[PDB]
Amino acid sequence: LPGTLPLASQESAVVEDLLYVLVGVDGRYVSAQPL
Amino acid sequence: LHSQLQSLTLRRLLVWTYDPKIRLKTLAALVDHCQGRKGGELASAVHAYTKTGDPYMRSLVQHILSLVSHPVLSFLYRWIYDGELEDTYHEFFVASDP
Repeated sequence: LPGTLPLASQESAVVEDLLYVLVGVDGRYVSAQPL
Repeated sequence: LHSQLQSLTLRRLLVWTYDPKIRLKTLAALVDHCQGRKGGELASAVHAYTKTGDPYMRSLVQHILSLVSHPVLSFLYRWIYDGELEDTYHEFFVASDP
């Protein structure tokens, strides 16, 4: 629930999510869609 | 890999086990191409894959061939210098008649 979450801290949650997607494995927030 | 579990994580495992996902993909597909072949016919079906095109495989299978083709070159160096073939199982391509 990143909407009810502070601003300066939720950015540190995306950067760990976005650090998986660069590998291929899906993530928590930044997900993939079928081709 | 087990000694470090006491640190490594999933996204860290991918790089550790990225190479043994290939050797375990040639060998796991080398035993299906030669299923019913026995004798020399098997040493001829593990040679059809030697030319994988890439140097990471053309240099793996070309080693298993150097072991599988050792018994074949054992009959040959026996049937050439001594002329005494002996194989209860029919493997050598020279078949005698009692």
